Amino acid sequence: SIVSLLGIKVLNNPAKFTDPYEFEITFECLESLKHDLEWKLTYVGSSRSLDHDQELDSILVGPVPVGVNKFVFSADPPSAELIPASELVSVTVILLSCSYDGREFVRVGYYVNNEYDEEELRENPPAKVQVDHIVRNILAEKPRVTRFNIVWD
Amino acid sequence: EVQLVESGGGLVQPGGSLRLSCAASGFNVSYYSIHWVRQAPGKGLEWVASIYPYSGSTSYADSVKGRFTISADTSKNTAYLQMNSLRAEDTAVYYCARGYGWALDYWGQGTLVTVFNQIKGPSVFPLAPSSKSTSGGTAALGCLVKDYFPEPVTVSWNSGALTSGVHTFPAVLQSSGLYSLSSVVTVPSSSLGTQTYICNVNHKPSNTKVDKKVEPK
Amino acid sequence: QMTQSPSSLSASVGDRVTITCRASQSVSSAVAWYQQKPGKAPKLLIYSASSLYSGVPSRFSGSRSGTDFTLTISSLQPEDFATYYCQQDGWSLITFGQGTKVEIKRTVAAPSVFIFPPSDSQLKSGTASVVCLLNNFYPREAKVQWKVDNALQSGNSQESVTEQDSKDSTYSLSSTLTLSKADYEKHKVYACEVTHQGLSSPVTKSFNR
Repeated sequence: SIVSLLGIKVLNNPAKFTDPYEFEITFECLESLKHDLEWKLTYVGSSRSLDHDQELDSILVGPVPVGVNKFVFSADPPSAELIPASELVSVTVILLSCSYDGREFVRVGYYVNNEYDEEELRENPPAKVQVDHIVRNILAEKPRVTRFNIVWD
Repeated sequence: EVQLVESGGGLVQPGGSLRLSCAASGFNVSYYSIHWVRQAPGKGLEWVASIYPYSGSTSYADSVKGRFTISADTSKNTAYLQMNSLRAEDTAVYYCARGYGWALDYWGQGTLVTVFNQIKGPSVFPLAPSSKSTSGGTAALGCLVKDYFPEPVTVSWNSGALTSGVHTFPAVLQSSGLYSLSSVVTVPSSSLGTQTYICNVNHKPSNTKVDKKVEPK
Repeated sequence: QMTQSPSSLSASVGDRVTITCRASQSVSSAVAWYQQKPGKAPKLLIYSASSLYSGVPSRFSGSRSGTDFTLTISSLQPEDFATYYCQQDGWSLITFGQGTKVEIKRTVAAPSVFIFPPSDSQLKSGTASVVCLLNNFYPREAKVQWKVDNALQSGNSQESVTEQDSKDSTYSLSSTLTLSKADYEKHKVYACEVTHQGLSSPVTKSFNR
């Protein structure tokens, strides 16, 4: 496996629901590679009988510098217009993945909790959800990482 | 090439301690989550503890919190379970397993943790041959292996030469807290009194070794 | 919490079976399925509710519907008879289901019944073990009743059952009756009565003294 994840730091946590995600990603590339890396963030909500996902954002890195690389991936937040109110204030998941030439080789999953920023709203939640008061707390120190064996070059 | 190898299991008394080791091969423990999961004899899987990559953050089952500590040494590529203040409930095979996302992909073979108060070797009594009916046919015979602690015991027949028709039952815990089991075998009734039947019982924790000849009564 | 049902099921090669676990949360990423056979470590089948692990045959599938997570085996093969466990990896805790043993059906097979009196040697220990053996029968369900001078016994017996035989798919069962030496010597007739689907009528095995 030519590219490996050496560290992931969530820079802004907790944050407002509407704040972009800021991931400081450190990875190593052992050999020169022909193609691009794609980093992608996906939202997964489970409030329905089946899952409903939101692809949030993605960026390409290419060509891949050989050595140790550090950069910040700033990913757009979820669209609350697509999320039922009960799921806005529940535990959800985000998946941070990297693919090489379209082939996913690492996935970092996080639990995310969403709660109001004031005790009185937490215990007396308003009829209409107030997204401006929702704070998201990523469980960033317990990442659930999956690796996949891929063809490289 | 991926492997996890557990070690450090052994016999320990309540209030005692043990340190289990999980030697990782084929991958670096610092980049994967590592988990301890235990299984009591004949019972289900019970998660014990988890440690997560990049930060070494940890999670614990309620019934071991404050008692067990999970850690990993990146330089040695080994994870550990420090087990303090052990109790009878803790007797189990302890597996180490590698995280695969929210799941567990590679599991070791396990190491056995046996909590004991007092070691006791078995008594062995014959189960005298009994014919199925008044006609020839089949007879059953056996050995009763009684009042021992802890598990396990090994039972063979005729030093391993007799295996067909043998049933060595899972041990049951008596109200005394001591185990008991029967080992039985079905044999030709025409062989009784001419073929010798000897049950060989080994209880390693008490270094008990018993060979019992089972004859027609 | 992860409530797994059924605790066991009996099925034939070629049967489609489903096993369900009911979770306390509906997050799909959190749920996995494992297979385990006697004397072996667990094996990963399904992760993130519905993703098949590399190398697992296509007859295994997983799905989520709300808080119900289901493992389906589209057609059971001989190597699939095993115990299955679901797992939920939650915010704070991992929980396993209690397990489902998938056992293989065969033709009904009557037990061979034997009774064993205690040894004179054991009686010196102050106790008497009377053992009843039910050998090589199917299905597992069986009723054992002890009678001592035709008095039905209750609360003084313990049973043990073998794992299903890998070759003939039968079970064997022991029932052990325990009396004090003094109580044993007070009675003459010891009888074990067995009721099982394979027997046209109950069978009693007994001895005197």
